Amino acid sequence: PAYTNSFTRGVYYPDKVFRSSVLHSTQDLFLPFFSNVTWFHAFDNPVLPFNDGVYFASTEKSNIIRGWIFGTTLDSKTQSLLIVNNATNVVIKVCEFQFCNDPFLGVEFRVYSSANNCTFEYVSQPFFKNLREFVFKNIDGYFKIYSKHTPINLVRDLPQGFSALEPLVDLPIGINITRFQTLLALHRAAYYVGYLQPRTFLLKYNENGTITDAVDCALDPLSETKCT
Amino acid sequence: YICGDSTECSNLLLQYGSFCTQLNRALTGIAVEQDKNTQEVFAQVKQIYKTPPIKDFGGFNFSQILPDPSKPSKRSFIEDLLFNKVTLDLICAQKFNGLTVLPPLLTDEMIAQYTSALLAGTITSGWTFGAGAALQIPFAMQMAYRFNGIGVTQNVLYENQKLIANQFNSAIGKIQDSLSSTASALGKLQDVVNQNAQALNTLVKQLSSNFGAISSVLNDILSRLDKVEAEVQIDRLITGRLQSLQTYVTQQLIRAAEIRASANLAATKMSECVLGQSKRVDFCGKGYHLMSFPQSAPHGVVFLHVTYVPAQEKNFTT
Amino acid sequence: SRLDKVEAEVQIDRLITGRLQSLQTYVTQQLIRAAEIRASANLAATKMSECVLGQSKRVDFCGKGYHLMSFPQSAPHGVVFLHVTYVPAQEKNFTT
Amino acid sequence: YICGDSTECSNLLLQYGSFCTQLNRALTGIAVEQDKNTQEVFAQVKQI
Amino acid sequence: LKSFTVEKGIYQTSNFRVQPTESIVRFTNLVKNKCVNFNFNGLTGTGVLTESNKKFLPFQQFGRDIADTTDAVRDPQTLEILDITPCSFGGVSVITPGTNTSNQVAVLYQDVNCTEVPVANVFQTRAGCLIGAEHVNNSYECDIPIGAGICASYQTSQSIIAYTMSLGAENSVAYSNNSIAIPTNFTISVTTEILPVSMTKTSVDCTM
Amino acid sequence: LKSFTVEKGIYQTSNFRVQPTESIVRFPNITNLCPFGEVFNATRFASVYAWNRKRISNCVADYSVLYNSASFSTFKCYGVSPTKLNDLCFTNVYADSFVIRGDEVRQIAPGQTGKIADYNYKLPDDFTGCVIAWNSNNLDSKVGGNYNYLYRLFRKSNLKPFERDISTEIYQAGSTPCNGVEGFNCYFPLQSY
Ligand SMILES: *[C@@H]1O[C@H](CO)[C@@H](O[C@@H]2O[C@H](CO)[C@@H](O)[C@H](O)[C@H]2NC(C)=O)[C@H](O)[C@H]1NC(C)=O
Ligand SMILES: *[C@@H]1O[C@H](CO)[C@@H](O[C@@H]2O[C@H](CO)[C@@H](O)[C@H](O)[C@H]2NC(C)=O)[C@H](O)[C@H]1NC(C)=O
Ligand SMILES: *[C@@H]1O[C@H](CO)[C@@H](O)[C@H](O)[C@H]1NC(C)=O
Ligand SMILES: *[C@@H]1O[C@H](CO)[C@@H](O)[C@H](O)[C@H]1NC(C)=O
Repeated sequence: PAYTNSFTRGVYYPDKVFRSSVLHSTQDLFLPFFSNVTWFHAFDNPVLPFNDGVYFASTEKSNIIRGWIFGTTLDSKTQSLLIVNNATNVVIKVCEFQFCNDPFLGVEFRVYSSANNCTFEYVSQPFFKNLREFVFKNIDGYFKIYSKHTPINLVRDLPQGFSALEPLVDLPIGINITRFQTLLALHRAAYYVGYLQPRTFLLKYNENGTITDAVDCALDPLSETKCT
Repeated sequence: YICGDSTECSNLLLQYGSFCTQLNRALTGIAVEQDKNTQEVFAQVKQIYKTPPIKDFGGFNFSQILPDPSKPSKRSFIEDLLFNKVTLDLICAQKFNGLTVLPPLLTDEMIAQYTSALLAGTITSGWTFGAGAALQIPFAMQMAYRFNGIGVTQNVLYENQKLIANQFNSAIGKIQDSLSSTASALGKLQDVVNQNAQALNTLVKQLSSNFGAISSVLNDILSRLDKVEAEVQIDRLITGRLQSLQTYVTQQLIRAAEIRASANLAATKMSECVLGQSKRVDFCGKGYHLMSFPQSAPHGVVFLHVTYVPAQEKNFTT
Repeated sequence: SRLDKVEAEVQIDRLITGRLQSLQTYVTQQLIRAAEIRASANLAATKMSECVLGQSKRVDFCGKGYHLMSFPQSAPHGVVFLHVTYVPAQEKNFTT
Repeated sequence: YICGDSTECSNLLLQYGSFCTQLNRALTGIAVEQDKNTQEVFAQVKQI
Repeated sequence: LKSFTVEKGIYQTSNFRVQPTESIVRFTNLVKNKCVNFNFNGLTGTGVLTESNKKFLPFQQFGRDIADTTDAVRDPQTLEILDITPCSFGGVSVITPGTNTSNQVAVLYQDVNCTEVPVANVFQTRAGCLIGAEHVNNSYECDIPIGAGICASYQTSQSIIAYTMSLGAENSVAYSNNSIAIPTNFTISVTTEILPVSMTKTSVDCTM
Repeated sequence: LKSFTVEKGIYQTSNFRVQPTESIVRFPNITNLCPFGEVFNATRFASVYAWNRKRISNCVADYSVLYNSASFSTFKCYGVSPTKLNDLCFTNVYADSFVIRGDEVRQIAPGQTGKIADYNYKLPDDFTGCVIAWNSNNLDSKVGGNYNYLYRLFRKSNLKPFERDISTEIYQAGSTPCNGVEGFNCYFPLQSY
């Protein structure tokens, strides 16, 4: 593991309300700029806290990340959420899965020992050398998945840049989730985790309806002046 | 603005008396004063004097300040620089919320005509035309007597005449490009506009507040609630919006007071300096005052002061 | 006459708030009007001292034309000046 | 001056929102102006 | 004015309304380019609904303005974007000379186009629309100011006339390089000027 | 001025009182008495859809006289304090009486919604007056089922406040038209408690 510094990345569109050339100030769950966070290699995909939200970035060669697991215990005792791929489509299920301590995917579907209390089961449209970034945020209700990918997919720390993910996916599960587990492919990669915190941010909008600049309010009192 | 159409909100607002009338009255008073200010500042001549035929003033070039005879618009050269320097979307949002902007009484072309008459009269007749009927007199004589007004014997002027001319046409040049280099000078005009915006862009977004209610839009309250909770939840919106309107009106009253005081100073300066010769020190800038020339500007006035400064001192025993 | 004590309080609160707000409004406009009158009276004092006690070369501050003398008169809440001034007329042309 | 700790009071304040700006603005509009007055009365001579 | 007699001047009455006279319900068929009442997924609004030129994202439904308002809306059945404009425009003022003098009046509508009638002689001007008056092309001094260089009065058979402001009488100066003008006679002129000094003191006992 | 030391001058103080010194009561010369005693003890109270109305005038309306043997579990007042009842005069006195189910009692008020308030008996929001409600199972109920009391269950539109409607037309619940006779999805609006 190592330390990742957020070079003005982790931006996303805040709400579904159209704007154009508006310079507007908001407050929401963001990733503070230049923040030092943990970065993992792959070999470990452990269970990590999910108190607020995750900006999850994956660098790999191709489809190494099998998917994601969410829950509070990751066992049949409590309800768990599984996001996986069948090589053509993404499948999202909320069930009291009996998740083993090593839910590996050998490429044996040993993610879950048993399937009961299938409260949700859904299939969607079809989806180093690949840097895919996702934003997962959860309320006791609907769940938001934002997606992006970059062609600057190198192996070392991410280069300085600026783009905004979109609220591509919103799906209700209603269940309580506090922990997450990465699902890799046991082939016979690396990933960035970014915690989301309550922060105020200023957003700059161009001639057309998009976001192309932002200012972190709490970085330094100079930023406070820019806010005022 | 308080009710946003719909009848129930106006029905409630009727019970709050007639606060809704006197704020209209105060804004009316402000606008009438705004008209009276300019009309009193610029209309101190009762005769529209034409630009004089031919141009020969002993070597004084006036082509910059006098209006262009060829341009259908009567803005002079320096006036063009100024009218291009100062500028003037939520503009449509102001009309969308009943914030009506009213046109000023005089047309800025009429201001051009007034100031053009002032310039022509002053350079053709000295200070006499302020007294009554205008009486013509040659320009060199006027300059001589204006020197004699501050104690320099008039003969001086003639024996240096050509030299003096060379300075004036130079000095105005130094002013000209000056305005086109930095506009920080026009800031005292610009602020007068800028503050206005900061008021309205507040007053409009002041609608986003709640004052404790459950939704900041009246129609949402009406759609979500019955006929007995509507009053108890809308009274707080009514109170808050009435509060905001009162705050805006009071700010306008104070700023109008300050602008009125400055307008009185402008009128006094125009009457004492352009239209005559004044012994009051530093009332026309540094040095002993000789003469003045006025120019229009967006909701404001520009004065050019022409003064006399000695230099190259020598010692003597007295 | 109609309601009990706690109801009386929860009713009279609104009336006292509203009436006090009205009185606040009235006092504010009185203050502003007083300031404007004060400026006008200050100008009157300067003018009376300059144009009655003495003679001034300032132009158009005392009426059109060259100024000779002045007379004061009183009036309800105000003062009125008669300016006696001098105006030339019947101009003629000459060569200089 | 309004809340003084008790973050609940500040959250309640934010529904009124804008007001706290103009207060802090208005005084500053006065506060700077004062110094200017002093200068106009004493800084007319440009030498020592 | 809360009075039965009115002095010479101009007074404000109210802002103009322009009724919608139509209600549209969107889950009513789609209607465009008419000042109507409309509803979108429970949201109520009123105005003219015209085309749009924005680029709403697939999850976007409402594009909001600063004053709690939305200017661009997506239809709930055909999912195309449209722009909205309310049109309740125009303050109304009444120009009248003294009531003791006559009873005809003139009506001024502010910033509204004459082409947009909403009303039941007609003159389009920089201030808006002016009705009741007859326009002339001469010049006199001001009697009642309308705006933007237009001022009106009552004149003779008798009606109300609007005209351009008169700056003043024309004149010209016989300037040259050797001519002078000298007075020969003089007059003593006596003029009046008036200044207020005070107002009426008042006292209020708040408690009672 | 809130100090022990005050400089020389003049000051404004509180207002002059002028005491009242006397209390006087003027009153009409009415000496009658209200029929409330028989009104409340009345043997028959009508059904909710046929609520009974009475106008009272020219009498004295003491309310303590009820409490000799009064039994009112449910009491409510709007726009007036019961305490001041004996200290006021009332131009119009209208008394309405009926019998309902206890569970529907909460429906009778200004602004409440429900079957009775929307179909039988409606009250204005600016109403002032009183509501007196007591259980009467000991007298208004009998073995074998007491059905003398009826109510309106179906109606085309909600009634106005203070509206008495006793229409008995067969309500058309379904889309099939009413042919002036009982039919499918066409029901008599009256039902028996
Ligand atoms: C009088 O005023 C004008 C304004 O400058 C001058 O004449 C022209 O000035 C511009 C720029 O200063 C030059 O480009 C032109 O070549 C000038 N033309 C002429 C004929 O001079 C000049 O100061 C004065 N012109 C005259 C005839 O005196
Ligand atoms: C200067 O102005 C006066 C103003 O009228 C004129 O004087 C008149 O002259 C004749 C005889 O000279 C008198 O009969 C008139 O009574 C004078 N008029 C007045 C009002 O007094 C005349 O224009 C000039 N003064 C003189 C003496 O000629
Ligand atoms: C006049 O004499 C003083 C005394 O030495 C000297 O300082 C000064 O320079 C002289 N004046 C000028 C203008 O030089
Ligand atoms: C009402 O009914 C009971 C029983 O008949 C009776 O005792 C009582 O006196 C009656 N109420 C009054 C005020 O008479």
